[PDB]
Amino acid sequence: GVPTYLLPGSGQFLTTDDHSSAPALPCFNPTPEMHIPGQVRNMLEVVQVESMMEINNTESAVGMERLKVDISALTDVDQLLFNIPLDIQLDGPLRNTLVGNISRYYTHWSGSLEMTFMFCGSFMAAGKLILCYTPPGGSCPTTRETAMLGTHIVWDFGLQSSVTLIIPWISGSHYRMFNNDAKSTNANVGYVTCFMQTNLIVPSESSDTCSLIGFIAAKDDFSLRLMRDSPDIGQLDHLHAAEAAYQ
Amino acid sequence: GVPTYLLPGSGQFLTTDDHSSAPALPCFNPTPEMHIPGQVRNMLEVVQVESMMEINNTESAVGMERLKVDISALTDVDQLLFNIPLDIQLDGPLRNTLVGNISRYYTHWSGSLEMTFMFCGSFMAAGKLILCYTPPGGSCPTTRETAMLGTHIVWDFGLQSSVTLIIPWISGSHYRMFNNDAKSTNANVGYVTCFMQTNLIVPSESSDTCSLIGFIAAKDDFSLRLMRDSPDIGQLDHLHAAEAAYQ
Amino acid sequence: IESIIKTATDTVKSEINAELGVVPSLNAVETGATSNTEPEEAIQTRTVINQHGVSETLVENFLSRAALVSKRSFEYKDHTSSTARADKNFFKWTINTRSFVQLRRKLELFTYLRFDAEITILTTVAVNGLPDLTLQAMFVPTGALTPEKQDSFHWQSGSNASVFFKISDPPARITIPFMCINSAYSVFYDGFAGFEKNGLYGINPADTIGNLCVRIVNEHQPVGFTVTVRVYMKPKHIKAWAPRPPRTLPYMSIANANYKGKERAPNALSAIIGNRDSVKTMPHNIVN
Amino acid sequence: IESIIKTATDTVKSEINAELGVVPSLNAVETGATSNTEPEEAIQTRTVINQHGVSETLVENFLSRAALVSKRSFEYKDHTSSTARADKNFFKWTINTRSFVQLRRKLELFTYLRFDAEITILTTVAVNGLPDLTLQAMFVPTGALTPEKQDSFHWQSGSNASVFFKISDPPARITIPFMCINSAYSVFYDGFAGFEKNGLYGINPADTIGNLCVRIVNEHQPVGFTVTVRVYMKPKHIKAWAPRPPRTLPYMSIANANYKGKERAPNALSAIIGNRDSVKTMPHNIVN
Amino acid sequence: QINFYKDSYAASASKQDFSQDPSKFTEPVV
Amino acid sequence: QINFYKDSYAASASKQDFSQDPSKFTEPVV
Amino acid sequence: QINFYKDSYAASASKQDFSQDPSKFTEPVV
Amino acid sequence: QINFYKDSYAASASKQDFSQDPSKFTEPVV
Repeated sequence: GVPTYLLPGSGQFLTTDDHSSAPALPCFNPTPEMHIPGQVRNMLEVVQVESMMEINNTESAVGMERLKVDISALTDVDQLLFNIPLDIQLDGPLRNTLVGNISRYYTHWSGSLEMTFMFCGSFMAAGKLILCYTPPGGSCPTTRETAMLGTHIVWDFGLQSSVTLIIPWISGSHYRMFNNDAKSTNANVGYVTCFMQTNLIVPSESSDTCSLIGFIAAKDDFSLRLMRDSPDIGQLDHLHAAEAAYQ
Repeated sequence: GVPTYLLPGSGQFLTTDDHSSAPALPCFNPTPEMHIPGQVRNMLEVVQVESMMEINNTESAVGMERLKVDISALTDVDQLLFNIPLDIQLDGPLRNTLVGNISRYYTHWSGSLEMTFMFCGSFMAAGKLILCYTPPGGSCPTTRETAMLGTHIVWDFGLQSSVTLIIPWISGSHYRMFNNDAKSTNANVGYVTCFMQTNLIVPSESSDTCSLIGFIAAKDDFSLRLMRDSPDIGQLDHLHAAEAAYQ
Repeated sequence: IESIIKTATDTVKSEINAELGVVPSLNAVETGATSNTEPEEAIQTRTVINQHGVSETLVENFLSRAALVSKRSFEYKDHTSSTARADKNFFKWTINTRSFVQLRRKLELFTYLRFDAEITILTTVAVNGLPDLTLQAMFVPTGALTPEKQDSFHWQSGSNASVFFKISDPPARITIPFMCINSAYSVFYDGFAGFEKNGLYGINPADTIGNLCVRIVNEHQPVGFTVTVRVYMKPKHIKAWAPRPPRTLPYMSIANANYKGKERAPNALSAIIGNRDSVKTMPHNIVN
Repeated sequence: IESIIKTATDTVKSEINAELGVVPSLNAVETGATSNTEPEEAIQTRTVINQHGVSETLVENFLSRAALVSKRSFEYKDHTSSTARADKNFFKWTINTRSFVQLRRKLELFTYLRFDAEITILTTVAVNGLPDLTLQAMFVPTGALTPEKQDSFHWQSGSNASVFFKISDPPARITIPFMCINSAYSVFYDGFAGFEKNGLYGINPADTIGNLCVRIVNEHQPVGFTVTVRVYMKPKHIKAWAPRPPRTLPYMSIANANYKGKERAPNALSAIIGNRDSVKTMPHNIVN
Repeated sequence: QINFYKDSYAASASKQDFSQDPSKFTEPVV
Repeated sequence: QINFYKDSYAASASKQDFSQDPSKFTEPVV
Repeated sequence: QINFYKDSYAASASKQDFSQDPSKFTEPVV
Repeated sequence: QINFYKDSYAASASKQDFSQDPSKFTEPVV
């Protein structure tokens, strides 16, 4: 017949191989395809949707207080309000986001991010903020004179209640890794900080402690590769009733 | 020669695989095909044939009394005569039918049914019946005012001795399952009930207890998939003389 | 009207029908014809483009699933002291669809079948380490000379189609052709095989494929093994004629259609379908 | 606008923009739309021809990785003295994506999935030499008759798609088709299966594939073996609808989406993301 | 599909005959 | 790629559908 | 059928020679 | 015949060179 020989790699079950396999139910007629709304054909559709950052990932912020940042009227000039760890691949405010949870199924990621901050004060509350994306290399900037040298956006509080801090893809490498080393040149992204441009100024009938909801999506520049399993989920024992699926 | 490698699934005997195998008797000449009458090329030919329901699946109906429903003259108004469990896949009056026994070789079924009721009274016996297919969700309707809101047919007893209660395919899903759960939204079909429209009225020389033979076939809408082995047959031990087939 | 039907038929929409003379729900069972009342003709329907394929109900796809037809655990040891009834390292088997009831009830749905048997012989072994035994499965025709020993000279297979296979190999699959002298296998044979009145009723030998004499080619080893040989038949290239009522009662024997039924319903003689309380009692009722 | 996107999009160069009326950084989250501020529109960019392929983020490539769905070590021995709870040389398994959390969280990213299961059954054996056991993995539908013994007559497989395979062979790989009665598998089923109020919440049986009854075809051998049968499911031909928040809290059960969370952050109930000192405290700070 | 044998019965199962005639069963009348 | 089976679901994974529409998610507004 | 060898005798059996002449046996006369 | 390798020496034996010249042995004279 046909003179063949087995290569190395014969009879091995690679999990990610793509080969046609034997149909269990022959001449099966699957259910006809109905137009179900909202088909995802590519996971970067899911990533480019905005999703809330937990910038307030502190203690004494229990549950939903972690999603908003309380900013107040300040008596000092040009004070730091918050800074955001930009490690998508590591634990931090970007982790439980749509750009974060999907990228923790991957290792190498590229493309520009997109931070959107929705002010949730009163309509009478007037204020201005600066949102400085500092490219990495140095420490997180604590004064505004240090931070506004980087990429920033200055935001007035009026009719439109949100800016977009585009985090540009500034990297030497084409992609960026996970390493468990947040301080690596291949993994570190930079630092987004926020400072009072002027101040949060409310009248006597508005609440003095207004809020900021911080979103992050990715852009059309964004890309992911080198798929891995997510570290966001674990499994110590069998789940409950999993033994009852066999009974 | 040809560089090959064994996939997962090599050397395994799937029962339902479709591969050309080695002929035991080479250059065999099979017997020439003769036109034998009544070829079935598709099992839905067998299903679309009418076949008697055992609506009288009670005790004290021994054998053939289960195939007919005894209806009588009634002194009360608008009384229930019979109701039919519509679970083809489960045990009930539809089980020992051509639509039932073939569909118990399958799991998922679609398409409209077809109940035909042949009156077998005298020619002098005059009567009227309503045959209400109630789509599922609620209880089996016990009064006629409850049941005639559903799909029904009103049937006069004259020259033609049979109606067709078309059970329309009313389902959310494309198909319907077997589950051993007759009360499931994926499995339950509804309830066919029968009520006296007027009454069964016989003269003094006809028998007061006339009969109804209930048929069910399927329509051209009907369909079956996900083939399984039938629960209608079992095998506890070896059959008799099966050891003598080896001797 | 013979027509090619790949999917289930569409449902046309219909409107309010109030017409004298045309009574499509009224039909005649006494003619023997199944009622041609369309769902459009009975109730008021919408337009439904039905895309449900009918391909899994094909009789080819119905019966071409390799089902079990034979199973013998037989001892593999010294048979110098064993009785002259057990398998002395070989078994003959008249190839018989009737031994196992799942394939039997499927093949007894029809009266006449024209199929090619795709015999797959799965041999499996247990100890009374496992050996890699070689097995011969010599196909003997119906009534021809079957061997008497393991090492008898009938196994030389001058013309009988032996298949030699190992336990460590994939299962031996051969294709027995359509081997009836008639144009179809008489699944039910209302009649007798012999011209005298001693013939067995229902057993047409033309329906019988033949013998499947299976021995273990190796000699006897010092420890005994229990070798179980499962035979799986896949009917293929199937033409089927005259369908029948599916058998409801349990089978009693492989030689005939005797019936006893269960003691109680379901599948009993006096009551095939399981009983309920009354004809107006709904067993699975949605009570909220 | 539906468009074919094979690589990530290029970045056009931009210049100094000082324009009234056009404020592309200012956007409205309250509309629900994600901000359309291009990087050209926010900062001053160069021309970048981005050649980064987006092909590994395809939902086909996302979910078609054969992940573990079942795992049972079960004893293979004489079961004449064992209790009537353990596996007497066979196990039934209702095929269930929910048992193992890596594939479960990936499939619970979406609401509706339309995939073909590429079931790979890896059987591995340990001694309590190794035998070359033959295994049957009979695919039973949801709720149908599952076998009661190892050598019961349900394993004859008249129509259920059994796959017979050995330990020494490569792992048995079959393709379960898209077997939902609906047009997609309801991964989350906000509703009840039954019409009565006793039905289990969230468990749609249409989402359930079926049973995977797996026995060892060999008889019991004089020494006992612990046979571990791992089942690997590869979703393929995948269409996916309505993505969801990925589950952050640990799973509690396979039947529902109950949550307890970790005791402390990360992945706790009161604190999903791990805590830090203040909102103005940078945890991984480059201090030189 | 493949059929490298010299016998036409040795091929794979012919699961393509979609011609059906139910009218010799549902309407067997003249 | 290869697909010597008689069933179209039995083929290899269709890793070629590069059509995406993020504007039903990023811009779901009217 | 297949015959990937370099020798024509190494091929499969030639079960195609349907030419027969019984008249050199049944009618061997002149 | 088959030769799915990238090296021409890795092929099967070339048993086709029927050119012979015995006259450089049987008649080696000028």
